[PDB]
Amino acid sequence: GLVPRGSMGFKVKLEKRRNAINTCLCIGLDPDEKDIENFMKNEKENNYNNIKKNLKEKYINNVSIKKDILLKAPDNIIREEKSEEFFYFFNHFCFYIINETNKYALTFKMNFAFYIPYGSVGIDVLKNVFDYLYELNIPTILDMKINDIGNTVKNYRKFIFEYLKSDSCTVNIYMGTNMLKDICYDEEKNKYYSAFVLVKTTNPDSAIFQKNLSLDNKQAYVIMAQEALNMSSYLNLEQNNEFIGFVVGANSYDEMNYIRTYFPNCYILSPGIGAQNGDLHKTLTNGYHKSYEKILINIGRAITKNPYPQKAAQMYYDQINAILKQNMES
Amino acid sequence: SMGFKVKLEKRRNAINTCLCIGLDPDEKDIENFMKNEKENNYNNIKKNLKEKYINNVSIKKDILLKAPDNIIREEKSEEFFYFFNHFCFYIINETNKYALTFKMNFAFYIPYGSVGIDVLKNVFDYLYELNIPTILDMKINDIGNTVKNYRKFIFEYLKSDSCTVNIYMGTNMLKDICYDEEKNKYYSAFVLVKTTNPDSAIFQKNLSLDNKQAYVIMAQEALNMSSYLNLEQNNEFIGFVVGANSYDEMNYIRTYFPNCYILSPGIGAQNGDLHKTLTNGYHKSYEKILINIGRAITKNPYPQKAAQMYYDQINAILKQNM
Ligand SMILES: *c1cc(=O)[nH]c(=O)n1[C@@H]1O[C@H](COP(=O)(O)O)[C@@H](O)[C@H]1F
Ligand SMILES: *c1cc(=O)[nH]c(=O)n1[C@@H]1O[C@H](COP(=O)(O)O)[C@@H](O)[C@H]1F
Repeated sequence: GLVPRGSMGFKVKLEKRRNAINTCLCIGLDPDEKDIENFMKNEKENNYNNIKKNLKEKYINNVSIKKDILLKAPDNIIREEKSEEFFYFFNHFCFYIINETNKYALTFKMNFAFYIPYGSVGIDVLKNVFDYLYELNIPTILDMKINDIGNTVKNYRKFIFEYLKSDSCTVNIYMGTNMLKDICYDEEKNKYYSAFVLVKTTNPDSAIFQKNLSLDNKQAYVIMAQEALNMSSYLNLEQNNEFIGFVVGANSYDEMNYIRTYFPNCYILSPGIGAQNGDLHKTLTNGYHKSYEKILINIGRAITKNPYPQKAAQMYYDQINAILKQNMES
Repeated sequence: SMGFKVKLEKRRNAINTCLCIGLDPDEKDIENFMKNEKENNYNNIKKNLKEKYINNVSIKKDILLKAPDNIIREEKSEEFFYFFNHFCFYIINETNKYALTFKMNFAFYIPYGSVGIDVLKNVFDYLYELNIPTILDMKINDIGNTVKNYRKFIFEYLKSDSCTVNIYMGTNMLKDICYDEEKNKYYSAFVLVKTTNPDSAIFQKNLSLDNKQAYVIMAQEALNMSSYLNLEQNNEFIGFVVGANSYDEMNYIRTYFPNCYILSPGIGAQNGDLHKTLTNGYHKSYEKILINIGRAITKNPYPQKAAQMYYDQINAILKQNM
């Protein structure tokens, strides 16, 4: 009755992990230039304490790109591999956050935008991060808010689900839901994949289209949620242990309440806690489901920019779990 | 330092078209080029190697400069890189004299990992050297802090002139895409208004605000944000993606926003009507109606001739409209 790592649908992988660690913390890994630069500076000041810990972890030997470089001594990188120094410290920063925080994470979400601005080098890092998370068996989300015509988006499907072997991604369906047939499904291989579509976002002006536009007294975010679930049903996702879920911001309390009320069993991904100042108690309460994996609370910068990310993660894990307990003991 | 508005106008004066050539090479296109080049003694690669501009690409130039016979024996790990990059150079070399702009869709450059991003960088370098105005089509959207990374990638790293953006999340994101307050830099973008996919009506037309369809609302907000940012005073603009199969919308947008910049994909592979699109979207400054053609050029076995006939037809249609 046992399924091996990598050989099950995302719904099953999330449920198993949720049973294991009893939380809905989603850790965001969005390293910026200052993060990387700082990591390098700190490691140089402390004889690379964290990099040396990274290098003892067994699965570093199972990443795809430039292991030859990643496994070098840090002082050899600095002295002998100058053109690889950035790749090295960027990738080791990522492994460091993962190693420090993974025991608290239901899922990691990596936002593509942070991995592209230096050109190809960050995509090598991103591939290694995904290979590493696959080896640890931690559920993954690639946050890329993708959108195009079907013929174009199948390239993103290949990158996200074949190359990175991601469990899921985020999608903006404003163009249409028909794009989902080329993202959540591969007709050639007959494989199904999971996604979170944008419903209500955290940016301060998100109401401008998501709540102002309507059809017959239903606001755009409700229509968009319904259309996404209609497409999920058509594609048979949940019967293949995948899903289409919703991104609903952690500062959008009324919309979280409406979505959980009107779509009782939907999967919700909620960014906005920490750096963006959303209210965790209100968000988790309004979006609560007794299957906690259906209300992922994403926290990025408030963990990754803390000097002690393991402790920051534990603190959020504990805060979330205390609110989960309040709801279980309602 | 020209500004995209100025780049477009000056190039329009030199080549007298509004053809925008799409460069979206897929795996089959690359494999076909490789196969064909092998069978025809690398005729096009050899032509590529004679062009001056190749000497100015940033990434792995020495690889790109090697003879194909040598690449396949002594740099085999670089074989895909080499043929992918050379396909792009071949298309650009064969068609550039007919292009007001080139538009590269990011999705085609990512699915193999980092390797395609090096190709994409070299492509922007090559176009920059040819001083051809550029668009990165990536339909970006996120919160402000996140999209700054796309501003850097697109406008600092690639040095693109412009990009496409999806503002459904909100318009304020444009402040962190089309503007860099630190450096006092301004950049141009086209925002999604009416798209070519067959179910595009579902949100763009069927949603409304006080009896105006969503696409009109979105277009107006994009121009509102352009005004706020003072783009046009800095020789830049926010414009509209309007499908070349969306005649009513193109008609309405050109009527209601008389001086707007439109990018129109959908001719060729997606069936759109060239005469109707150019007519409904027409402006005397015809750089304001970019007609994008991707696959109908790149998947044509005779791409110079395909580009030539779109150039010629656009020019006949432009004269009809005056
Ligand atoms: C995406 C959608 C949205 O509505 N908000 C939002 O922030 N995003 C992305 O989510 C995370 C937030 O991380 P943080 O904890 O550091 O604020 C980023 O990846 C952002 F791009
Ligand atoms: C983007 C928006 C849109 O409405 N339609 C559309 O096709 N796109 C992108 O535009 C071009 C079309 O190229 P084609 O000439 O090969 O059809 C592609 O880059 C597509 F992604």
